[PDB]
Amino acid sequence: GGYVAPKAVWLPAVKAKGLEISGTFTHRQGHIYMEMNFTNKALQHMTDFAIQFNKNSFGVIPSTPLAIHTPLMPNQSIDVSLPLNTLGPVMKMEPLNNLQVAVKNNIDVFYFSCLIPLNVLFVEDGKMERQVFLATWKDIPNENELQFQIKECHLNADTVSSKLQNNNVYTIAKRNVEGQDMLYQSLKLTNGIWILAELRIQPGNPNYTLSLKCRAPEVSQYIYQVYDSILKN
Amino acid sequence: NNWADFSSTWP
Repeated sequence: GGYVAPKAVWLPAVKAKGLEISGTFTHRQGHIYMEMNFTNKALQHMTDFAIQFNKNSFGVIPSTPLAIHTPLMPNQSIDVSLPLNTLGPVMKMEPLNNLQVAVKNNIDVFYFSCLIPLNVLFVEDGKMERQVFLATWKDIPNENELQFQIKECHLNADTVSSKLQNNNVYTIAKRNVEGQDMLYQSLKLTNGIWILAELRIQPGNPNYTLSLKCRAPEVSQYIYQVYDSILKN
Repeated sequence: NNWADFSSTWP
């Protein structure tokens, strides 16, 4: 599969009268899940669990209600796997990948925010055709090209192209010019937006240069960030 | 900030 961040407290217990929630996001067999854990660090049982996502850039929405049809007892801890889809109300957020969430129990409604790792939103179908890559790279306005440095990374081209493909970032073509390795790479997000990349590897220096061309280039920062976490874990 | 619903009747 792709890279999955270890979960992280999203809702501290002290901010929700003992209800602690922690989570991550996954993309497995082309379906997106919010992978949660609820722990009851409160004095009494918790019931009537429910979830709502607010309006967000990628129009992310759960596919079912929260399936925890159970009383959550003190010091009890459970893993919930909430399926998601991107058919819901869209609205460009700041930061672009911030999701506002509200969880309800018998006690109250609690609000929290978390950042969707953009790689879970990369679709299985992001491998551009080479001539189409060529022409599209030529096509995107040239001020829509952005340059990034992948720091202290020591993996070779094969390993980089391998890791990256596990996350639906495709390696279209490979060019070795001047002992510097060059990888051409497309990815497609869930809202259709393409990201084309040229990644540049050179023995000697443990810093990779990442050239991203996207039609909405405000995305590209978040794409690099994801390149960085992928190639570092 | 109160964007969420959760109403006990809802049909």
